[PDB]
Amino acid sequence: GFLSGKRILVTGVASKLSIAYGIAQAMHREGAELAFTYQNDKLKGRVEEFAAQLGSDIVLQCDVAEDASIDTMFAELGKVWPKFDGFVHSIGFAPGDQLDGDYVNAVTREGFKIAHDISSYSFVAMAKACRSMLNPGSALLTLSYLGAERAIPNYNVMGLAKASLEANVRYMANAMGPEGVRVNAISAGPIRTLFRKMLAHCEAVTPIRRTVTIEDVGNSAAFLCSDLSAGISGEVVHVDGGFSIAAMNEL
Amino acid sequence: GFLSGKRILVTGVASKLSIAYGIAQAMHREGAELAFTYQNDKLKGRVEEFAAQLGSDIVLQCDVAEDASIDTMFAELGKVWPKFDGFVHSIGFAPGDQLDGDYVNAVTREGFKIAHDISSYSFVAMAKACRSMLNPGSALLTLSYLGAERAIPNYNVMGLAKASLEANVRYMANAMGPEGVRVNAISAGPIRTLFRKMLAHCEAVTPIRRTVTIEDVGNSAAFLCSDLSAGISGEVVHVDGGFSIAAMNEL
Amino acid sequence: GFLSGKRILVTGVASKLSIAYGIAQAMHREGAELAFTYQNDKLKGRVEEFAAQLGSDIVLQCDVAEDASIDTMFAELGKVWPKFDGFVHSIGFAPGDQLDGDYVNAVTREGFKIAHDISSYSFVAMAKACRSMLNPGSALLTLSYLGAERAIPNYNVMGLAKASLEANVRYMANAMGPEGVRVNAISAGPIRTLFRKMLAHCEAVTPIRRTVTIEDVGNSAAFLCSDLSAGISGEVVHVDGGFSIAAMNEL
Amino acid sequence: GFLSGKRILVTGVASKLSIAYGIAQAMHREGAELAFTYQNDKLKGRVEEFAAQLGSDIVLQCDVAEDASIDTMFAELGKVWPKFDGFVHSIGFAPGDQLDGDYVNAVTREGFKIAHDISSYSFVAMAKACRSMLNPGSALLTLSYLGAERAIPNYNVMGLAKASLEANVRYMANAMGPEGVRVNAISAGPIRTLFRKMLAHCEAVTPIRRTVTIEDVGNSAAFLCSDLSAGISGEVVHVDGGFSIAAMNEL
Ligand SMILES: NC(=O)c1ccc[n+]([C@@H]2O[C@H](COP(=O)([O-])OP(=O)(O)OC[C@H]3O[C@@H](n4cnc5c(N)ncnc54)[C@H](O)[C@@H]3O)[C@@H](O)[C@H]2O)c1
Ligand SMILES: NC(=O)c1ccc[n+]([C@@H]2O[C@H](COP(=O)([O-])OP(=O)(O)OC[C@H]3O[C@@H](n4cnc5c(N)ncnc54)[C@H](O)[C@@H]3O)[C@@H](O)[C@H]2O)c1
Ligand SMILES: NC(=O)c1ccc[n+]([C@@H]2O[C@H](COP(=O)([O-])OP(=O)(O)OC[C@H]3O[C@@H](n4cnc5c(N)ncnc54)[C@H](O)[C@@H]3O)[C@@H](O)[C@H]2O)c1
Ligand SMILES: NC(=O)c1ccc[n+]([C@@H]2O[C@H](COP(=O)([O-])OP(=O)(O)OC[C@H]3O[C@@H](n4cnc5c(N)ncnc54)[C@H](O)[C@@H]3O)[C@@H](O)[C@H]2O)c1
Ligand SMILES: CN(Cc1cc2ccccc2n1C)C(=O)/C=C/c1ccc(N)nc1
Ligand SMILES: CN(Cc1cc2ccccc2n1C)C(=O)/C=C/c1ccc(N)nc1
Ligand SMILES: CN(Cc1cc2ccccc2n1C)C(=O)/C=C/c1ccc(N)nc1
Ligand SMILES: CN(Cc1cc2ccccc2n1C)C(=O)/C=C/c1ccc(N)nc1
Repeated sequence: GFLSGKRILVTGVASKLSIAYGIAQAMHREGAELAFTYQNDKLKGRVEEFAAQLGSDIVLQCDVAEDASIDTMFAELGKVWPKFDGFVHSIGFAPGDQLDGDYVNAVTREGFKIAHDISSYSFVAMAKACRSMLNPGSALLTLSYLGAERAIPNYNVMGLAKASLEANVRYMANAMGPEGVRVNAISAGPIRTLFRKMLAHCEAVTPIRRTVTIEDVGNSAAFLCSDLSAGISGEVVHVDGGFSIAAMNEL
Repeated sequence: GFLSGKRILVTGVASKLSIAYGIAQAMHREGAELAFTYQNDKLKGRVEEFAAQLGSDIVLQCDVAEDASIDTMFAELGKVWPKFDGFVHSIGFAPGDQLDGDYVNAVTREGFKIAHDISSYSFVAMAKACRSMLNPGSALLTLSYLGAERAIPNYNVMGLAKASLEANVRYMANAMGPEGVRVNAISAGPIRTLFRKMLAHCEAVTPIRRTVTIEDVGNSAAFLCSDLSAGISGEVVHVDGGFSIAAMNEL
Repeated sequence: GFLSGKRILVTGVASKLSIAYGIAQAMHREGAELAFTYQNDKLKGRVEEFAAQLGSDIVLQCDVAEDASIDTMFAELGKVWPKFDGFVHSIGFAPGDQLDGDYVNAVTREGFKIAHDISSYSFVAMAKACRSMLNPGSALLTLSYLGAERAIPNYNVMGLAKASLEANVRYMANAMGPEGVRVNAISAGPIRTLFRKMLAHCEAVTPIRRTVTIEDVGNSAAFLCSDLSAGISGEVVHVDGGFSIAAMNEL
Repeated sequence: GFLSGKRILVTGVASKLSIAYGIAQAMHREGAELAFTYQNDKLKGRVEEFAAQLGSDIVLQCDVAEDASIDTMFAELGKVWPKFDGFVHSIGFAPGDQLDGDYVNAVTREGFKIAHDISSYSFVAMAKACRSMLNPGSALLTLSYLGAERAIPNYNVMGLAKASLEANVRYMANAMGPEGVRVNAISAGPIRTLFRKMLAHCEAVTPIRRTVTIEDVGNSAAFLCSDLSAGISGEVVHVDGGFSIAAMNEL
C-alpha cells in the first residue's frame, strides 16, 4: 500500500463506527503499522481488540487533558517505536450542556475552556510531546467540521473550538514544516457515530447526494498521511461530498 | 453624525495610541453617547481623563477574566443606561512568553488557555451579561487580526484565539440576529500601539501603500456600529489596506 | 454628509427598485455630486428623471459592451468633471437561456462569453478609460453575489462571472492602490428587482431574519465610497444579513 | 494501483515538464488506462511518444477553443472508449501581452475573452461534450493557481480566469454530482514548466521549504481522480506545500 513502511499512532478509536476506526482500517489496508491509544480503562480491552485485527499490540492509554499522561504515553510508545511517522488526532469534546439551544445562552467560560483544551490544544499538545520522535516526511492529521467556518445550530462552542483547531493546523504546519513534517485536517461531513433528521437534509442537498462514510474519510486520511500528499500541508481538506460549496439546493 | 441617538460601550482604551481610542473619537464625532471600562487601578486614571474629553463620565471597572466583574460592571451601567445599543470589544491578551519564536515550542496549555479565554470567550461572556439590555438595532464589534486566517510568525497562539474569536462572531451573530442584534469584527492591519521592520514591509506591499491608522479603523468601527451597516452581520471586514488580498508583492 | 465634496459616477439605474438607485439616493443624502449613465434609448428617459430628482443633470449614454462607448462617455463626463472620485459599477448580464436548469446543460460558449464580458470585464474596462481622471482618494465599487463563492441553482454562469469579477476587484485594487484608488465590492443578498419562494427561505434562515434592502446596500455603498472606508480595499463586503455565514438553519 | 480499471483522458501534455505529464505518469503507475489529446500537429508525434511509454496508443487531437473539435475528439475516443471515468483538464492560456506589468494597463477585452474561454470555459465545454460517456464514479480534475484567490503581480487577467475556473468547479460538481460524477481542482504552487527569482522566494517562505514537483501534483491528481477521494467534490485542493496558508515568513 502507499503507507508501506510508515508507523502511525491513531487516537480516538472508541467503536467500529468511530472515524478513527475507519481511518485505521484504511491505513492498515495500505500497509502501515499502527499503534492506538485509549482514554480510559473502560475501553482498554475493547481497544486492544480492534488493534489485534489490524496487526497491532501497541495499545497505550492517554488522557490528552493531562500533559503528564501524554508524556507517559509517548515514553511507552518510544520503547517500541523510538521513531515513527506521525499520528492521527481524532479527539473532540464539550460538556453536553454546551451543545443544545441558543449558543449565547448555552456557552459558559468553563464550557469554552474544556471544549478548546480538549478539541484543539491537545492536537499541538501531542505534537509537542513527540516532536523529537518524528522522522523526516512524517505527517500529522486532525479532524474538523464545517461548524468552524459557519454558524451551525446547536454546534455552538464546538464551532469555536474547531476554528481554533483549524488555525492550529496552519501554525503547526508552519512551525514543523521546515523539519520535514506536514500538518493537515479533514473537515468531514456529518456521520453517524457514538441528528438523523439532519443526515436527511445533508443527503438531499449534498452534490454526491449521500453522506460520507468513515470509509470515504479513512481513505482521505490515509492519503493525507502518506507520501502521496507530500505537497500538501496546512490544508483543511473538505470530505463532505461538496456539501459546503453549494447553497440553496434545498429550495 | 450617523451615530446620534446611540449609546455604545467602549472597552480597551489604554492610551491615545489605543485602537479603542481611535474608535471612541470617531464614534463621538458622529454623535454617539459613550461609556468606558478600564481593567485595573493602573488604567482608571487615564480612562477617566479620556472619557471626560469625549463628554462622558461613565467609567466602569471590568476584568473580563471574571464573570462577577462583568455582571457588576453591567449592573452599574444599568443605573445610567437601562438599555443601550452595543459595545466595542477591543480586548486581547496572551502571556508574553507565548508570542515569540517557534509556535509549537512557545505554546503551552496555560498560555493557550489564557489567550482564548481573554481574547475570545470574553466577547460572548460580555454579550451574555447584557443581552437583555440591548435595544433592537444594537451592534456588537470586536477586533481581530490576519493571524487568524493565516499562520504568522511569533503571533503564535493569538492566531488560534483570534480564529476562535472570528467564529464566535458568527455564532453570536446567528444567535442574536432574531432579537435585532448584529455582530461583526474588524480584522485590522498592523498598527504600532501598546515590529518596525514588519511595518516597513507591510507599507511596501499593501495596495494603498501604507498601514492603516486608528482613524481608518475608527471610521470603519463607527460604521459597523451604526444603522448604516444594518445589512452586515457575522462578517469580518478587512481594514488593512488590502494587504491580505495580495501575494508575492515584495518580488 | 460624509460624501460632501465627492463627484461619483453611478451606472445601472433602471428603476426605483434598482440597486444603483438605492445607492444613488444614499450617496446623495450624504452630499455627493452624482453623474448617471444609461444603456440605451429605452432607459434614457427614466434615468434623466431620476437624476433630476437627485440634483444632477449629467446623464450620459454608455454600453459597456463597447470600448468606444466607454471612451466617449468618459470624454463627455470630462467636460463637466475633469476629474472625479470614483464610480459605482452595478452592471450584470447573462443571456436569459443561461440562468435556468442544470448548469452544465444551460451554459454555452457564447452565453459564457457575454456573461463574463458584461459582468466582469466591463468593470476594469471602465477603470481603464477614466484612470487619469481619478483623484487620489477615489474609490471604485461593484456589486457581486454569493453565487460567486458557492454553487447556487439556476444562477449558473453568472456565478462564474461574479467570481471573475470579485478577482478583478483584487487585481484592480492592487494595481491602482499606489495612485490612491481603492476598489471594493458588495456581495449583496437577494432583493426583488428588475424568486418569491427563495426570499421566503432567505428571510427565515438569515441571522437578522429579513432580506436586505437597497437602502441597506445603499448605505454600505456610500460608506465604501467615502473616506470613512479609507482602510478597506480589494475587499468583498457581505451585505446579506449574515446569510452566508450560517449553515443548516432551516432544520 | 488505486486507479486499476479506470479510464482517464489527459489533456495539456506538452513536454516531460508538463504537469499533465507528471499526472499521467502517476496515474499510469497506479494502473489506470490513459488516453491523451494534443492541441496541434506540431505535437502529434511528440505526444504519441509520451503516450506509448504509458501503454497508450489513444492520442487524439483537440482544440478546446472549438466546439466542433471537442465533439470530434470525443467521437473518436468513443470508438475505443464508449465509456470512461473522467478526464484531466490541464489547459491554461492568455495572449503574452496580458501577462506583464500593471494589470489595468495590460488587460484588454480581447485578452480577457481568450483567457477566460481557454482557461475556464473549455473545462465545462469538455464535460458538456462527454457527459453521457461517463460511468458512475467518474471524476473530473482541473488545475488552478493561487492567482485566483489573491492579486499576484503580472499574473493579471489569468487570475480572473482561474477564479472563474474555480467557480466552474463548484457549479460543475453541483450539477453532475447527482449522476455519480465528482469535480475538483488542484491549486498547485509554482513550478518550472514550458520566474526563477520567484521560485527562490517561494522555497524560503513555503512551510515544507521547497516548491512542489509535478510528482507531488501527479500524486494528488491520481488520488483526486480515484475512488479513494470519493467523499471529495467541488474542492480546490492546495498542493503548494502550504505556501498560501502562511504570511510574512519573509520578514
Ligand atoms: N461524527 C461526525 O459527524 C464528525 C464529523 C466531522 C468531524 N468529526 C470529528 O472527528 C473526531 C472523531 O469523532 P467521532 O465522530 O469518531 O466520535 P467518537 O466518539 O467515536 O470518537 C472520539 C474520541 O474522543 C475521545 N476523547 C474524548 N475526550 C478525550 C480525552 N480527554 N482524552 C483522550 N481521548 C478523548 C474518545 O476516546 C473517543 O474515541 C472528533 O474530533 C470530531 O469532532 C466528527
Ligand atoms: N495594534 C495592532 O496592530 C492590532 C491589529 C489588529 C487587531 N488588534 C486588536 O485590537 C485590540 C486592541 O489592541 P491595541 O493595539 O489597541 O492594544 P492596547 O494594549 O492599547 O489595548 C488592549 C486592551 O487590552 C485590555 N485587557 C487585557 N486583558 C484585559 C482583561 N482581563 N480585562 C479587561 N481588559 C483587558 C487592556 O485594558 C488594554 O487597554 C486587541 O484585541 C488586538 O488584538 C490590534
Ligand atoms: N437584485 C439582486 O438580488 C442582486 C443581489 C446581489 C447582486 N446584484 C448585482 O447588482 C447589480 C444591479 O442589479 P439590479 O438587481 O439592480 O438589476 P437591474 O436590472 O435593475 O440593473 C442592472 C443594470 O444592468 C445594466 N446593463 C446591462 N447590460 C448593460 C450594458 N451592456 N451596458 C450598460 N448597462 C448595462 C442595465 O442598464 C440595468 O439598469 C448587478 O450587477 C447584479 O448582479 C443584484
Ligand atoms: N506551471 C505552473 O507554475 C503552474 C502552477 C499551477 C497551475 N498550473 C496550471 O496547470 C495547467 C498546465 O500547465 P503547465 O504548467 O503544465 O504548462 P504546459 O505549457 O506544459 O501545458 C499546458 C497546455 O496548454 C495546452 N493548450 C493551450 N491552448 C490550448 C488550446 N487552445 N486547446 C488545447 N490545448 C491547449 C497545450 O497543449 C499545453 O500542453 C494550466 O492550466 C496552468 O494554468 C501551472
Ligand atoms: C461534527 N461533530 C458531530 C456533531 C455534533 C453536533 C451538535 C449539534 C449540531 C451538529 C453536530 N454535529 C455534526 C462533532 O464534532 C462532535 C462534537 C461533540 C459531540 C458531543 C460531545 N460530548 N463533545 C463534542
Ligand atoms: C495584532 N496584534 C499585534 C501583533 C502582535 C504580533 C506578533 C507577531 C507578528 C505580528 C504581530 N502583530 C501585528 C495583537 O493582537 C497583540 C497581541 C498581544 C501582544 C502582547 C500580549 N502580552 N498579549 C496579546
Ligand atoms: C443576484 N442576481 C439575482 C439572482 C438571479 C438568480 C438565479 C438563481 C438563483 C438566485 C438568483 N439571484 C439572487 C443577479 O445577479 C442577476 C443576474 C441576471 C438576471 C437576468 C439576466 N438576463 N442577466 C443577469
Ligand atoms: C500558474 N501559472 C504559471 C505562472 C504564470 C505567471 C505569470 C506572472 C506571475 C506568476 C505566474 N505563474 C506562477 C499559470 O497558470 C500559467 C499561465 C499562462 C502562462 C503563459 C500563457 N501564454 N498563458 C497562461
